[PDB]
Amino acid sequence: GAMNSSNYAELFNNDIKLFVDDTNVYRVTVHKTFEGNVATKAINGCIFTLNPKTGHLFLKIIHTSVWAGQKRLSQLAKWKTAEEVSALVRSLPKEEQPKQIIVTRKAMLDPLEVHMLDFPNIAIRPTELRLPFSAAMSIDKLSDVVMKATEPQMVLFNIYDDWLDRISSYTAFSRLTLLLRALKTNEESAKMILLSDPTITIKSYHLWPSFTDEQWITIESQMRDLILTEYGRKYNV
Amino acid sequence: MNTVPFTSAPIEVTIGIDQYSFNVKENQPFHGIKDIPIGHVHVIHFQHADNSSMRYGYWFDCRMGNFYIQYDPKDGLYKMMEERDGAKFENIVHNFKERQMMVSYPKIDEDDTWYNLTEFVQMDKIRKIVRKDENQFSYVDSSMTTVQENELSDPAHSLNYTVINFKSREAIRPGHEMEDFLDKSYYLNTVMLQGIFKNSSNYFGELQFAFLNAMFFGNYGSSLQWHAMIELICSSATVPKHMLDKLDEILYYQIKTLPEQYSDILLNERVWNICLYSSFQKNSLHNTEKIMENKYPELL
Ligand SMILES: NNC(=O)CSc1ccccc1F
Ligand SMILES: NNC(=O)CSc1ccccc1F
Repeated sequence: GAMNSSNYAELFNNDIKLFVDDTNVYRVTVHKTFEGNVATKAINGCIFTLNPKTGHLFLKIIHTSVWAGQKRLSQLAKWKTAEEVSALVRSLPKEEQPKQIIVTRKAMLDPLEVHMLDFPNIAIRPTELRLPFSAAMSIDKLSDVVMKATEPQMVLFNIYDDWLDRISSYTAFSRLTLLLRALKTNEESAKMILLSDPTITIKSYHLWPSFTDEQWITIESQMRDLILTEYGRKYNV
Repeated sequence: MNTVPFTSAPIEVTIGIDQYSFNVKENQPFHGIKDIPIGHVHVIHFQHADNSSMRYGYWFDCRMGNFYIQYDPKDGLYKMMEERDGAKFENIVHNFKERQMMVSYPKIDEDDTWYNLTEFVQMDKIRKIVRKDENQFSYVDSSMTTVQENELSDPAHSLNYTVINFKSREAIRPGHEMEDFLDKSYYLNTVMLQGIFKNSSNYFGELQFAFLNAMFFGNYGSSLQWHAMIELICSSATVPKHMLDKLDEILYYQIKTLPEQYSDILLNERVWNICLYSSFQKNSLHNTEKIMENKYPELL
């Protein structure tokens, strides 16, 4: 059934699972036409498919050419997402295929179930969690590869960098979700927090800065403040 | 005009014959039903006074044999049987008819209701859904489950309706996933009509039979089948014009006949709102939409 606070540790057991987030698949800018009407212009998007135990992110880049001449693009985007996730599973060796796929939005359930009919033993599940994976396009290296794409492309990222050398996958996921919630709540503040000290760098093969354990505690504290801060600025508390 | 004679009525029971029903008191002078119209299937059905649990009954066609009802005190129900001795059966009915112990099938001349509800229903197809080959008539009751219900437990006592499942490999062509799920024409026209049913008459017959078992016996699996067969048509962008026109007539008479006070349990809000207001055929069911809106505007 649905994934929520009560069954949260299941994410870090040894049953292979993937989160699929489709938020950033179909991305548009809305603008005025010469005639004064409104039109959309698509920009490149991405499917965010994440193994929460290992940090493995399969970032399938959705190039704007896939929308050409198509109608009802918001609906098509869900089916394209399901087609690509199905293709990914089929590409994996049997022992690497997931036992469950958790979709972050319920409208993905029927498209994915239909595309996965050949895999009746893979459970397709929703979640009650409000996960901040939309903010993945605020990670600079991910945003850059999506926008530079000239064709459909799968790019591979470890979203936890080397954190699992020192922390558990529960703690890594909690750090990731805190960072992404902060980036989603106040991108500028969040990025200022992460990059304010020029001596902590981002390794070429990493997404996030090379903080010591002590520095991560401070960072995480600052991200929690921010999410409280903006929560007062928003609600006037 | 044919006759379903009764050896007796030892327990108090409400008897239905098609869309009609009457009460028979314990040991009251009852010997059966006469003047039954030839040319249609019929259903004779029963609800005991002391246990409204279990409505049950028999589908039959008097052209296929001489049928009678006798109460079995061991199994506790009214059973249909076939008398092979034509001479004895005709002779016994005549004596009961002379004693005015048989009630008259009470059909109004103007009234095509039963025809309209059974237009495509044939005994031969009923007997393939309800398997008991040694009898020419078919027993159904409120509790009998369907083959699809048994895939999600006694096979010999099941309703073998055609399984329809919108999220199945049968329904979805590889590489046409979105297309086939959002527009079920392939599944309706190629898989079901051309492939399984062979023609729309057999499809409508099963749809009508499912409705009648839902209405007369409160059979939940039959209600599921009826709605699935409606939804499969309404969710197809490409349906022959004659099938849509016939479906509108079929459903009109089903909604007209449905007892008002059973609508809450026999009508699925989602299917009907989807079929009449969202689906490809939302504008193709004028008669059905008008009777639904005037009789069950709450459901919508
Ligand atoms: N840079 N990554 C690898 O060379 C392989 S490990 C891996 C595999 C699948 C998705 C993400 C991953 F990081
Ligand atoms: N063992 N069964 C019979 O002796 C009854 S056969 C029958 C024939 C015609 C009219 C009504 C009937 F009940």
